[PDB]
Amino acid sequence: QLVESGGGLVQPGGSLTLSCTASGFTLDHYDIGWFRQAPGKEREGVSCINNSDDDTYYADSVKGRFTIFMNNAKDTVYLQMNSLKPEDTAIYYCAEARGCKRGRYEYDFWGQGTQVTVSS
Repeated sequence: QLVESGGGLVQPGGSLTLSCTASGFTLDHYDIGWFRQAPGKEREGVSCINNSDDDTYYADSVKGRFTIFMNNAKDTVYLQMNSLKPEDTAIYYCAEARGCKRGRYEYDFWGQGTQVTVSS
């Protein structure tokens, strides 16, 4: 049971910080993935934090621009998005992604996600 926020309208080159929260409940016991679904495109994995092996994964398209992390609270998983591009325009969702396994499509999405729009 995860809840996304932090979306909005941003100019190309700009920055947003998304959040994924389970409200006091501690997420550091789970592996969490960020996903997005853009218009005309299929659902895609963006980033994943592996809390069992203390590791992080990124799609080739966002490498070096996006960072996934938690703070001390440990109840929220953040997605820092830098140098945003139009191709990043999408609804962003989080979900449990055990082991951040790269070849999986089906996840349990309980959130409404949060919309990110990148335009001039």
